[PDB]
Amino acid sequence: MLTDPIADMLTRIRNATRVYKESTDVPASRFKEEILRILAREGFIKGYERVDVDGKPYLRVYLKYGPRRQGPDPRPEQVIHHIRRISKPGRRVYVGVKEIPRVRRGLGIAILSTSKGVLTDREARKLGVGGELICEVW
Amino acid sequence: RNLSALKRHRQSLKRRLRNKAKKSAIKTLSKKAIQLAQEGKAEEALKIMRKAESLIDKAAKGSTLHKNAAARRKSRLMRKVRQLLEAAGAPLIGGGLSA
Amino acid sequence: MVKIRLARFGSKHNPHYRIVVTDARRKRDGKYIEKIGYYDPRKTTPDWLKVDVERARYWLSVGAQPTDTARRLLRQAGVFRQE
Amino acid sequence: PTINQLVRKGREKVRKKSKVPALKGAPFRRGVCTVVRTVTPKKPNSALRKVAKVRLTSGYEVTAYIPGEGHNLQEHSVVLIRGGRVKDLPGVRYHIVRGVYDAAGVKDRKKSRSKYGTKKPKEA
Amino acid sequence: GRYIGPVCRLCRREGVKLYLKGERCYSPKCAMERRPYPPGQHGQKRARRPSDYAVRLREKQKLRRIYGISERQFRNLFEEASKKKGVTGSVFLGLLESRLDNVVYRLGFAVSRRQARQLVRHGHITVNGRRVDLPSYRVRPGDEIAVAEKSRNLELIRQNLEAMKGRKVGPWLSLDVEGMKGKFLRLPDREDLALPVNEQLVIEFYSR
Amino acid sequence: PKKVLTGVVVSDKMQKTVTVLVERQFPHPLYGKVIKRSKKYLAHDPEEKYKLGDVVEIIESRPISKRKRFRVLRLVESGRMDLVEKYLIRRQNYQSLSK
RNA sequence: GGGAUUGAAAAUCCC
RNA sequence: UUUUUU
RNA sequence: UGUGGACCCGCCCCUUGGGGUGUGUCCAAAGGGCUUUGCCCGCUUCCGGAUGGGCCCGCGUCCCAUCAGCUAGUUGGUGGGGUAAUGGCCCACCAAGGCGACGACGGGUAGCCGGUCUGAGAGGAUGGCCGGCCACAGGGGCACUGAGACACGGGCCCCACUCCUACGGGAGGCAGCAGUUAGGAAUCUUCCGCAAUGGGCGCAAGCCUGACGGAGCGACGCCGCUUGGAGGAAGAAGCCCUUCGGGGUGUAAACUCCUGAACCCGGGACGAAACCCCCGACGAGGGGACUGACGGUACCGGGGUAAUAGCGCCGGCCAACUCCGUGCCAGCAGCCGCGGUAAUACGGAGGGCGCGAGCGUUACCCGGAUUCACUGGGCGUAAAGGGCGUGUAGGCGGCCUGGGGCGUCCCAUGUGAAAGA
Ligand SMILES: [Mg+2]
Ligand SMILES: [Mg+2]
Ligand SMILES: [Mg+2]
Ligand SMILES: [Mg+2]
Ligand SMILES: [Mg+2]
Ligand SMILES: [Mg+2]
Ligand SMILES: [Mg+2]
Ligand SMILES: [Mg+2]
Ligand SMILES: [Mg+2]
Ligand SMILES: [Mg+2]
Ligand SMILES: [Mg+2]
Ligand SMILES: [Mg+2]
Ligand SMILES: [Mg+2]
Ligand SMILES: [Mg+2]
Ligand SMILES: [Mg+2]
Ligand SMILES: [Mg+2]
Ligand SMILES: [Mg+2]
Ligand SMILES: [Mg+2]
Ligand SMILES: [Mg+2]
Ligand SMILES: [Mg+2]
Ligand SMILES: [Mg+2]
Ligand SMILES: [Mg+2]
Ligand SMILES: [Mg+2]
Ligand SMILES: [Mg+2]
Ligand SMILES: [Mg+2]
Ligand SMILES: [Mg+2]
Ligand SMILES: [Mg+2]
Ligand SMILES: [Mg+2]
Ligand SMILES: [Mg+2]
Ligand SMILES: [Mg+2]
Ligand SMILES: [Mg+2]
Ligand SMILES: [Mg+2]
Ligand SMILES: [Mg+2]
Ligand SMILES: [Mg+2]
Ligand SMILES: [Mg+2]
Ligand SMILES: [Mg+2]
Ligand SMILES: [Mg+2]
Ligand SMILES: [Mg+2]
Ligand SMILES: [Mg+2]
Ligand SMILES: [Mg+2]
Ligand SMILES: [Mg+2]
Ligand SMILES: [Mg+2]
Ligand SMILES: [Mg+2]
Ligand SMILES: [Mg+2]
Ligand SMILES: [Mg+2]
Ligand SMILES: [Mg+2]
Ligand SMILES: [Mg+2]
Ligand SMILES: [Mg+2]
Ligand SMILES: [Mg+2]
Ligand SMILES: [Mg+2]
Ligand SMILES: [Mg+2]
Ligand SMILES: [Mg+2]
Ligand SMILES: [Mg+2]
Ligand SMILES: [Mg+2]
Ligand SMILES: [Mg+2]
Ligand SMILES: [Mg+2]
Ligand SMILES: [Mg+2]
Ligand SMILES: [Mg+2]
Ligand SMILES: [Mg+2]
Ligand SMILES: [Mg+2]
Ligand SMILES: [Mg+2]
Ligand SMILES: [Mg+2]
Ligand SMILES: [Mg+2]
Ligand SMILES: [Mg+2]
Ligand SMILES: [Mg+2]
Ligand SMILES: [Mg+2]
Ligand SMILES: [Mg+2]
Ligand SMILES: [Mg+2]
Ligand SMILES: [Mg+2]
Ligand SMILES: [Mg+2]
Ligand SMILES: [Mg+2]
Ligand SMILES: [Mg+2]
Ligand SMILES: [Mg+2]
Ligand SMILES: [Mg+2]
Ligand SMILES: [Mg+2]
Ligand SMILES: [Mg+2]
Ligand SMILES: [Mg+2]
Ligand SMILES: [Mg+2]
Ligand SMILES: [Mg+2]
Ligand SMILES: [Mg+2]
Ligand SMILES: [Mg+2]
Ligand SMILES: [Mg+2]
Ligand SMILES: [Mg+2]
Ligand SMILES: [Mg+2]
Ligand SMILES: [Mg+2]
Ligand SMILES: [Zn+2]
Repeated sequence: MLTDPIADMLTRIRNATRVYKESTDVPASRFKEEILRILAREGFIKGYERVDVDGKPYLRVYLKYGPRRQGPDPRPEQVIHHIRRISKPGRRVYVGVKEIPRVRRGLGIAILSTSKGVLTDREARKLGVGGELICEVW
Repeated sequence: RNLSALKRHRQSLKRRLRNKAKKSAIKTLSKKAIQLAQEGKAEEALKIMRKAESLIDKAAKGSTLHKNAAARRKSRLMRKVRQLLEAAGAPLIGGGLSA
Repeated sequence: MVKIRLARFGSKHNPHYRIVVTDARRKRDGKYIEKIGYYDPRKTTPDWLKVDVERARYWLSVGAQPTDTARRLLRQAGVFRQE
Repeated sequence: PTINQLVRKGREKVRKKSKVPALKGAPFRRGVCTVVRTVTPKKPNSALRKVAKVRLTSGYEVTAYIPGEGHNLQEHSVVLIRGGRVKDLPGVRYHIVRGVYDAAGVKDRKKSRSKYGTKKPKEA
Repeated sequence: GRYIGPVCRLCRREGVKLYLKGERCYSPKCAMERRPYPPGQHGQKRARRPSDYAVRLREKQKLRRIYGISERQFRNLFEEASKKKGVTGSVFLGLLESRLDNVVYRLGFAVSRRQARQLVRHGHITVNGRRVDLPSYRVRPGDEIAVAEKSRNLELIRQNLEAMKGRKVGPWLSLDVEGMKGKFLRLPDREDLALPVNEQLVIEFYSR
Repeated sequence: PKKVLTGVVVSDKMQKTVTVLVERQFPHPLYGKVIKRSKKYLAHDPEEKYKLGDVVEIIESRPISKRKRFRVLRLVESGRMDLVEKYLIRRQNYQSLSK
């Protein structure tokens, strides 16, 4: 069985971008969907859309990358330089609203899951709530 | 040497004999009362019970039983003589107890 | 018996007292019920005595007993003035 | 180790062993001498190093090093132990305080006088 | 007891003129004139490229010796600046500048730091009407630093103030020259100090 | 507030008394995962009402005996013996791991 | 305890 | 055979 | 005598033994003083308050698993004893229970905390002084008196020790303040005082208080402060080096002028205002009087002398270099290493660096150490994958929906003593 679907999705994306794949499919789950909504909304991916692979529902994540570069290693700079699962099973991480970090001195995001929905660290701070620290993206 | 706080000890042994005496009466009367409650004499048992009670509260007056200890002994005594009087009841005097 | 007295909080040769409600049986610099004032005897500052009268009057309605000096300083701050 | 593992077992603090059983963990310890010897050093060097077997107030008989150019330390003389190993002599884990009870300071010692326990002289 | 001994030797060991001697650090006798190399037998030898530690050491000494202070008060003042709100670098300088002896020197009452220290020590200095004999007394802004009228008739004070006529004073200071008054208007800024010292190097000497 | 816990009765074999097993969830103070600890209380059952496998509330109470400071508030869930089976099995493993 | 010997020392040889 | 590769 | 309270029983309301009520029974006390017809200090019963406390519970609280099984009042019950009070706290009888790998039982170690130290923090270390709690009073047991003790300067008994002893028998108990001795690397005065604050008794006057306030000793810590400031030679003597030209110590000394630590003289405290007296009613309020250890000390004013410097270091880490002596010697040494004829490492000197009434050393704690890795490590060859499986406990858990709201998150609130920060 898949042990942690979210780490699996984070990683599907990580690997996918490391070889500069146009898209990548991840098994559909509402919570995953709500994550991809934050990635999209924050400009980390081009977007996502629901799809059916051999009858089973998935999410096509369309990733984005920077400009093709100069002399050797023309490979573009990454948009998602770093994706890390934080609160995994068997070691859970919940933060109060004053425990919510500042990711990359501002330039990254910390996806929280709050009782008021899946927020970024900014969204969840200005909403005045904390919750489970899902992952760093930056 | 020779603190006259020793006076205190001299008084201790005085009060020890006061306390010790009244208690000994209490017990010796209490048993007496119960002995007649078990033996079905109602009037005598109640007559003695009233003297027990009086001696109890009188010992509460001073430093022997001062607290609800006296009330403890009263409670247990009245319960025991009523219940022991339940064998062929006939509460003749009916003084100490309530209707 | 609960008492109103002073507790010395200055340093050597520099006393500062804390008018204080405590059980008579505790140490003088020990744990008290309530701090209800301070006393500076060398009068080093403009305000060297503060009381909060209406609290002292509480502790007197329930029978705290002030020291002769505590009562001196309380009276001075007008705890007993009834006009 | 998994989090479950660290929960179940947990880390193990590294107990540090003393390098000097001058007992009571004391800063110094007085003892009487047993012998006053001269030992040959480890491989890279060679000399005659004056050491001493000491019976200690802690209940220990240990070797101590006698610093300085020359000493008066004798068989029965009492001395204070400082601690600190002599590298190039195995077994010697403690030094000897010069300028203590029966151990004279170094005569004519003009440079490092705190160590070696010698007074301050006069200049005419 | 502060450093007491030959001073124009530290002028040399730092490599910069140290005006602790007061006058004669101006007349071409300072020994920084025609002797800029450090003291000792090996002074005229070619010096080796100093270690990174050596640099921050000589900078801290260069400042310390300038104000004429023990290491103890020096470091306690520094840690005070490290705790206080604001730039540690300039806060420290404002604090050293706030020493009563340093103010006295700075007000032109004394030829030198050391002389200012003795003048304070002997109670010749007034602060807001009161005698103060501590060279370490922290001057606050708005404090009037005067000369005790007892000593106003002394020839050393009239001697120095005589040369202070028309001499200009630091933008955070002001003085009346006849009545021998003076006032600490505000704390000096970095730009208010010409100190040939890099503060960052000193801060970086205490990170270790 | 009198403390009140909810647990599962794992012992019937006393008179007027039942053993209640109360789990408890809390994050580890250093390693932070949620750990599950559990404690057994001897709860007072005056009517011999509650049976094995019952899930009962238990209330801080005036001491009944040594080791009895709680009384059985009420019944939450009747007779789920799977809990009792986990406790019994765990007890049973201890017969190994000795010699 | 000195010479030969070795950068020196051991070993070896000489009074 | 022992130290010192200079 | 019965305001009232206590006990049995009944009824009501509450809900664990909380409040009311009825009948019955039981229970109170002390006087003293004067300005002696009225008032002050007391006394009795009851309710309430305030303060101090008992007992109970949840949670947290070091190491060893080379300690794995423990338990006979042991676990529960009924009744009883006891206590202020629940309770195997004890007792009788009944049931056969209770605890343990979530570490029972045993062993080692140890007062706990507020805090303190360190650290970027997380953490580690620690609990001296000060504050709070506990425990103990030569070792062990015990009760008495009392609101309160199972009582440091109270009692009884057993044990060990010191002293008296008419040999029959007695007296003791500084872990109270000083002081002695022992041990130890090491820890103070057989000091002043009731003036302050605080406590006990007293209507008060007042008495006691080694609590306390002060002094004494010890650089043990912290902090402030002095051993001079300004002028003074392209540069004395001595010392050191040298290419023998000179270089250094160095404006440093001399010497010129200025100030004036010590010390002398005089003045000289705050801490002290109540208790008390008088007016007013012994109230509010007003008024008035006595009251010092520190101490003639602090402080002020006058006069006034140039007037202790030390210790470590100079091979790298690490800031500071040359000469001579010594030749695997004498010795240095935190680690790496120096010395076997030119040693910046040994020893001295000149010089220099670092601190400065201190400076070094040893011990111990944290740091660097991401070197027990929660933050924040690893296991092919460096230390580390169990020889393999099956599987118990435990850990962990795919997609949708709904209830709950245990974890999780938010708001309010009580708490988080004072000190410290
Ligand atoms: Mg008496
Ligand atoms: Mg009899
Ligand atoms: Mg009693
Ligand atoms: Mg108390
Ligand atoms: Mg008023
Ligand atoms: Mg182990
Ligand atoms: Mg001798
Ligand atoms: Mg700062
Ligand atoms: Mg300004
Ligand atoms: Mg730092
Ligand atoms: Mg049952
Ligand atoms: Mg029971
Ligand atoms: Mg078993
Ligand atoms: Mg040859
Ligand atoms: Mg060799
Ligand atoms: Mg009545
Ligand atoms: Mg009645
Ligand atoms: Mg009567
Ligand atoms: Mg009478
Ligand atoms: Mg209470
Ligand atoms: Mg019972
Ligand atoms: Mg009692
Ligand atoms: Mg029994
Ligand atoms: Mg458990
Ligand atoms: Mg112990
Ligand atoms: Mg800190
Ligand atoms: Mg760290
Ligand atoms: Mg501890
Ligand atoms: Mg601890
Ligand atoms: Mg102590
Ligand atoms: Mg004992
Ligand atoms: Mg005892
Ligand atoms: Mg009493
Ligand atoms: Mg006793
Ligand atoms: Mg006791
Ligand atoms: Mg005693
Ligand atoms: Mg005899
Ligand atoms: Mg001794
Ligand atoms: Mg003392
Ligand atoms: Mg005297
Ligand atoms: Mg007194
Ligand atoms: Mg008094
Ligand atoms: Mg009285
Ligand atoms: Mg007396
Ligand atoms: Mg004292
Ligand atoms: Mg000394
Ligand atoms: Mg001079
Ligand atoms: Mg003169
Ligand atoms: Mg006074
Ligand atoms: Mg006065
Ligand atoms: Mg009158
Ligand atoms: Mg008055
Ligand atoms: Mg008086
Ligand atoms: Mg006097
Ligand atoms: Mg004077
Ligand atoms: Mg003069
Ligand atoms: Mg001189
Ligand atoms: Mg250093
Ligand atoms: Mg160097
Ligand atoms: Mg040396
Ligand atoms: Mg030679
Ligand atoms: Mg040579
Ligand atoms: Mg050589
Ligand atoms: Mg040398
Ligand atoms: Mg060296
Ligand atoms: Mg040397
Ligand atoms: Mg020298
Ligand atoms: Mg100092
Ligand atoms: Mg020291
Ligand atoms: Mg270490
Ligand atoms: Mg660490
Ligand atoms: Mg290691
Ligand atoms: Mg290690
Ligand atoms: Mg890890
Ligand atoms: Mg590693
Ligand atoms: Mg190998
Ligand atoms: Mg290997
Ligand atoms: Mg294998
Ligand atoms: Mg293997
Ligand atoms: Mg799930
Ligand atoms: Mg589950
Ligand atoms: Mg739901
Ligand atoms: Mg909830
Ligand atoms: Mg709160
Ligand atoms: Mg606080
Ligand atoms: Zn100069």
